[PDB]
Amino acid sequence: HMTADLKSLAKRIYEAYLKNFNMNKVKARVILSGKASNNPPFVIHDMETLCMAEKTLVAKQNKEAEVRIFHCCQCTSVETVTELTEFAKAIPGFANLDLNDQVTLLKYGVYEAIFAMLSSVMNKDGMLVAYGNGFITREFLKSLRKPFCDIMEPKFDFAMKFNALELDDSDISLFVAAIICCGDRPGLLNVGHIEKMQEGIVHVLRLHLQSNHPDDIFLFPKLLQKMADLRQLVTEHAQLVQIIKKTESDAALHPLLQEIYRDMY
Amino acid sequence: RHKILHRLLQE
Ligand SMILES: CC(C)(Oc1ccc(CCNC(=O)c2ccc(Cl)cc2)cc1)C(=O)O
Repeated sequence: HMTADLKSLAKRIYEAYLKNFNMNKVKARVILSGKASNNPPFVIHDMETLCMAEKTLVAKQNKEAEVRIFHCCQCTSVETVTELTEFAKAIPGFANLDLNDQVTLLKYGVYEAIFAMLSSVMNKDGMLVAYGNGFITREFLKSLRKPFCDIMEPKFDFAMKFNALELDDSDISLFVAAIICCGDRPGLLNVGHIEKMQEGIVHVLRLHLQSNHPDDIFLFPKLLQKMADLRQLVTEHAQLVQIIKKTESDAALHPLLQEIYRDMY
Repeated sequence: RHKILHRLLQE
């Protein structure tokens, strides 16, 4: 099937994934299904239930509801970028890179990786929030005003098709590593070497998908398509973030998030 | 230009 140094590359990536993302698909699916517990997550389905939830998040304000949700999103984004950064540094070859190429890979990778992993925490009707303690409804997110209602629905559309692939966490960690180790991000210095590094990951991903989903024989090309869709998804999402920076005088981006969007698409 | 991201990659 596949050799040792490829098997070693796979488990390094899976273990780094298990270590760096508190929420993962196995844990999310159990909450969502959901056996293992009869105490479901608090459901945030309208303005009133939202305020109930916020009465808990006291220390962590008087802004419009849309903007407060926009703030909860930023907090979740910041720490996922943070975890993603730890995860990247653990991919063999990544830390060896120019450091600059590392910033560039992360800059263009993180949001494709975020929306890939976000699927895990979404079903057709809503998504887990607050580390699995909440569940905010899709319809409620659509019910917000523009352009805030226009942020999640595309992510849901992607997630429903992506979740149809039935990936588990071992697939997803390889997929996320391939997203980040992407040889054609703009401004990369050592395109030749990064490309070598990604073809190793992509190779481990292909053989792993053969072994883990034998009947779904075009799963890998499907995943390749998903990577192109993620790029489009992120470009459009970047466009919406720009429209908000210069149209909503009350939704400042976290500094780290300004770093990533600055000079992107 | 990416000072926080640099920071994160060092620690
Ligand atoms: C925050 C922003 C503007 O857009 C994004 C929106 C959502 C997500 C996914 C992570 N967000 C969550 O898990 C999340 C947490 C709480 C609430 Cl009320 C909604 C969503 C990531 C990014 C971004 O680009 O960072």
